[PDB]
Amino acid sequence: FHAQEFIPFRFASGGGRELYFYEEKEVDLSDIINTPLPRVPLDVCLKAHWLSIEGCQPAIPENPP
Amino acid sequence: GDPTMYEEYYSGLKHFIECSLDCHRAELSQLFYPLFVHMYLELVYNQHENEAKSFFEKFHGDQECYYQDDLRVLSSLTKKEHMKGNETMLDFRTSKFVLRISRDSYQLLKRHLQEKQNNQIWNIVQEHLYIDIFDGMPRSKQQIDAMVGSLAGEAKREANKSKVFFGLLKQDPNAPPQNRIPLPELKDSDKLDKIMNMKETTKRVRLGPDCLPSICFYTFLNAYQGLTAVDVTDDSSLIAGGFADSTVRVWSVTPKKLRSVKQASDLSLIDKESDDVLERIMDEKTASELKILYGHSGPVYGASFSPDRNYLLSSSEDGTVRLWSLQTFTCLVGYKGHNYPVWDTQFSPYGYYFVSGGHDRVARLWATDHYQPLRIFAGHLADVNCTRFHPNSNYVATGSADRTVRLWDVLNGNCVRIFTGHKGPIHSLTFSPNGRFLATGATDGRVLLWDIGHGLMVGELKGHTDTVCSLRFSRDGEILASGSMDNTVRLWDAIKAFEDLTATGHINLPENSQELLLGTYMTKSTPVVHLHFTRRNLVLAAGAYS
Amino acid sequence: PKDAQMMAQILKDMGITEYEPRVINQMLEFAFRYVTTILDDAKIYSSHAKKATVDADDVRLAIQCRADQSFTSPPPRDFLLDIARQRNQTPLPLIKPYSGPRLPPDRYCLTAPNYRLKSL
Amino acid sequence: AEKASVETLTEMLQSYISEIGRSAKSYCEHTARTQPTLSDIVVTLVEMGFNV
Amino acid sequence: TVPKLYRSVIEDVINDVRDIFLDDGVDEQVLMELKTLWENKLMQSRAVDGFHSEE
Amino acid sequence: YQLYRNTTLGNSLQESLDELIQSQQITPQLALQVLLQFDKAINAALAQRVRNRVNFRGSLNTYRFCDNVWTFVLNDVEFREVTELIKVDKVKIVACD
Amino acid sequence: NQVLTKKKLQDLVREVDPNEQLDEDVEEMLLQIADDFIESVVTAACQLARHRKSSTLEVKDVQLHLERQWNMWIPG
Amino acid sequence: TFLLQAPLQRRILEIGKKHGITELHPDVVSYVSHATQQRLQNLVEKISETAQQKNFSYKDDDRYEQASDVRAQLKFFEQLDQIEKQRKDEQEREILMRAQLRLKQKAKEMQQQELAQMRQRDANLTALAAQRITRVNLRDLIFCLENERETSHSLLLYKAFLK
Amino acid sequence: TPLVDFLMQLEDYTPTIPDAVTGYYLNRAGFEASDPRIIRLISLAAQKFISDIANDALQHCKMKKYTLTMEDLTPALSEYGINVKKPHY
Repeated sequence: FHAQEFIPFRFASGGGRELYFYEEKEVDLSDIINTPLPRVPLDVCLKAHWLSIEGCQPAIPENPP
Repeated sequence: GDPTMYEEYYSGLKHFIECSLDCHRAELSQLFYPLFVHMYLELVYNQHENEAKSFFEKFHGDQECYYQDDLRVLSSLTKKEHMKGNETMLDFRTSKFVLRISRDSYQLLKRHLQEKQNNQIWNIVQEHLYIDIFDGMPRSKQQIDAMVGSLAGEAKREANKSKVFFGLLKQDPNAPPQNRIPLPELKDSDKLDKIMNMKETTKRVRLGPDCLPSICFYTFLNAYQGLTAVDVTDDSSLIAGGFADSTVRVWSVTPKKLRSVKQASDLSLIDKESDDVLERIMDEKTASELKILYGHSGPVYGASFSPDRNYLLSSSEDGTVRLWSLQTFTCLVGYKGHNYPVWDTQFSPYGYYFVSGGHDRVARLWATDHYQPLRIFAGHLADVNCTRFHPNSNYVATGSADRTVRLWDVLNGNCVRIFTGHKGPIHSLTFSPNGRFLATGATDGRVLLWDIGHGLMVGELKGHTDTVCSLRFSRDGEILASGSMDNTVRLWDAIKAFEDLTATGHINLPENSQELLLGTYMTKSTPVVHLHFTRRNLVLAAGAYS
Repeated sequence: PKDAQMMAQILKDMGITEYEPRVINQMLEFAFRYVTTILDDAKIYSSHAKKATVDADDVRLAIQCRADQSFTSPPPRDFLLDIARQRNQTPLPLIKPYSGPRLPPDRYCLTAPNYRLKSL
Repeated sequence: AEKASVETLTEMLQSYISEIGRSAKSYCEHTARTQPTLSDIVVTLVEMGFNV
Repeated sequence: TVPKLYRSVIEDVINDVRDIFLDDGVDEQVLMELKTLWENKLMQSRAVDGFHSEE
Repeated sequence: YQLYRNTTLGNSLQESLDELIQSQQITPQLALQVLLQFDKAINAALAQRVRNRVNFRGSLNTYRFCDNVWTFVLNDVEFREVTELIKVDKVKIVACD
Repeated sequence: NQVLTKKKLQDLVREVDPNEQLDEDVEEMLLQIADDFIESVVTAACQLARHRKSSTLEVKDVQLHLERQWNMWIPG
Repeated sequence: TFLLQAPLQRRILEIGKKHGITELHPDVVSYVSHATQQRLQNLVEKISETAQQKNFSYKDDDRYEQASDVRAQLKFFEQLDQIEKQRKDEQEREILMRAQLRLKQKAKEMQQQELAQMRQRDANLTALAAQRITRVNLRDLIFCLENERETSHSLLLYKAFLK
Repeated sequence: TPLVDFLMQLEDYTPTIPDAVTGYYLNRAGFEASDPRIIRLISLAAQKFISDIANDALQHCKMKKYTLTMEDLTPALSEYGINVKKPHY
């Protein structure tokens, strides 16, 4: 959608349109209400670990091995 | 100047250079790239679009491999009005390629151009190309490859001959002898900081090539808003995070929660004396291990602490630099000088001035007291990606996307050094604690070590694969730590790299990369965004695990 | 698709190896929005010149009158170097220096009593 | 309803909450404040043509 | 005979502090800014005429 | 004596070091060292830069002698030096030894 | 050469607010607004006259550029 | 605004030399004057509704409640920077000692201390001696430029950030 | 003042959009949840905008009910000055 007057929708985005090629192109309006909403994931936290102990990389689960 | 025959002028000089002897052939291959672009951009500016795309497809294939991202911006440019709004090829067409060549190879070049048989490619050379001549040996091909790659490349030696005060403040003859500004109005609380700083220096280990440091990675675990900026305070006490959801988040890493100071009603009742100085004002009702700062309308790209551990700085896509207090945990000032994304900011190491570089191809010098900047560093031809202060804060290094690093004097705003030799946009700069050296990293995975009193980039570290996004030297200067998008923290010997350190502008740098490696330290799917050195010489890194 | 497979070749010619699947869908949405505002203005310019066929000069007019307003650029180098030397040689007068929390004048800062409504 | 008509209208809904977010923050910070009052939104909604 | 003394003193002082500015790590441009800032305030006041003000 | 910083000459100078205070010469250090140089220079120039003498009269209001410096304030006082005739109804006189 | 005399601009403010004093940095840019705009109206209204193959600049050329690019709609 | 018809008619004709528009219609020089009026009246009304945005005092009303007064953080600055000045004075009291002979030196330095301070205070004194009229600042014009789609990314707003 | 008297009655009246979702898109733009009644007015002002379009697209569907289409949203937003686009892909 393109607004020629520009004022209700300025350069803020609406996140695009969730559309597909293999979509149904018609849904029932109570199917979208009755489905459960996805879980909001965990907020960002700061954990510290050790990449190197005096030159050697430890085999902790935060490291590749 | 017939356009119809630019594929006859360029292919004639291409035939002369490749038929030369091999000592002068590697040095005369430098003017393939600027003569290809200046002939192509002059075709598309005079609206010769049909015979410009045939000039491209003939001659863009015989270019160097490190120009591949430069030619694909030129393949899009076919019209005149496409180039009239690019502003990087508009400044490339008006500037002069510097093209440092030796006098032994320039005599063969001028004996092929002063004759009237060619007489038009010589006219393009003396119109669009500078030639800076040095008296010495012609450089090798793997030495020319080390110091080229920038538009307006290989700048003149007359730019790198100004006197630079690269010494530290308080003798130091190459540094302001008596002024030695020891921080604007060094306070008793700032003098109290250096008392506990030298207690940390007592436990500081000498790193060297034997006692390799321990790296403590501070990974951001969830981070589904993209982490774009990290900074750590000088004492390892706070860690800031700039994120793509337009937030700055301060974390305390010591076991001491982040407190705001009390409100003005609570401070007005605080009685005179009876201590009541720096602990009675801290509110315990507000005490978290995490404070979120809102107010940017865009992803926060720069993050910089002040050395007194107040005054967080942040810059973002919306074109503002913001000064967050760390005593009230609110925003104080919004510095609006750019209309464009400010890619980096940093406080001075004395904490009054700060420099911010943005998409508008300048870097501004601010002072936290004026709504307008003091110095505008406006010589780059692309985005100022990085902005770093010298340890004496008289000089500002600004890396950029046109593959040049430039030192700027804070007095007079003059560019005093131009460091070229990177193949991609510079994404990290750091200074040596001596002040004599400068390490720069870019998207080519190369860490180039530059001298500052000379300006010759003596060393080259080529271990990393992807964009080197974080560099730091040790607190002693013994080790340079490099972190890239290869998810590796490489450690380089920053003493054996500067052990040797003119009249020719180069030192014939070796392939010392294998000898200078001390470790590689692959990280679990985590790009190393920040590298920090604790005052007891412990490496801190922060990554946002993907 | 037809026009969506050409969009994956415009990105691959620009070296963009990795991209989201919604990137192609909204560059096509911008390319459709851009051509239905050139051609919409092209028949406005054709009706101004009173011709029943929208020919190539109408699209030449509608492109360069839309590119004069929509797609701007950063300021040029001769403009940036003039405001630099006007600023780098100007002595930037003076304000109030020592003020503990050192700051601009209070009408340029974000430090006001910052009121809110009484809950009742 | 049609499927493309629901993802259209919920895109105009997200773009509408994000526009009172950016503009009422801009109107309060123009008046040197950090958090917006009622008088900053009733001028924000006027500048979007809402008839509050 | 007064503007003369002032010029005389300004010249002597400026010349005599040059080395100090230099020893402190300063560009000669700053010195010239000083002279300009100095000369200008008198011209703005207009308590008497000066050679610098006329320029 | 940092006495002559209260002179047109001295203030114009400081206003210069204050434009540097905000842009380059942050606080004291450089600026202070320059002022120190100024003190020596102004003092030296005054004592040996020549001079011319005269004699005159006045009416008084206040006085202040401290740190060996006299500060007077005369009212309705006219002073004449050589040919020049002058009037004044309020003059402040600061005098060092 | 100046087309706006800086006093009739002050009467444009007195009609809106009998109480509105502009700044000298604002009046100097309110002139530059008119300066660049008179220039930008005629420079594209006289490509419309060249479009009609007519070298006379009738009022329909100036009126068309206001309605299509500026949305002003002042009648004849 | 109602632009003056005689200097405007010379103004249109000089820009017309660059395009070949040698004469102008007699209803145009009053149409551009009506077009310049509706340009500035649309801008005078726009800066008047933001010059009255600052003249709304919340503290007279008691439907509103105060939430965060940063400015009294200024009183905290007075307590702190002034406290720092007091410690600096303590440092000066330590300088006093260094600056029979010792006793004498204290008075010698006092001579060029308080008298010099008095001279400095006189220098400050001389330096110090040296209807709702809504006023539209350049901020109110800049605020109405970055919001509209035209002149949001323009060289006239970008230069206005430095004026 | 009616709108001040209206907002003081919003400690109750959960609106159609939740405040965890209206407050999410406000936090995305810097607007932080100081007062929860302030969120409910913004959630009400965004409901009324969408409801006024769906009530005017119904009048353009009765002339040609029971299905909202893009050719009903096209004349409904045309008086608003908003040209809606058909995906055509």
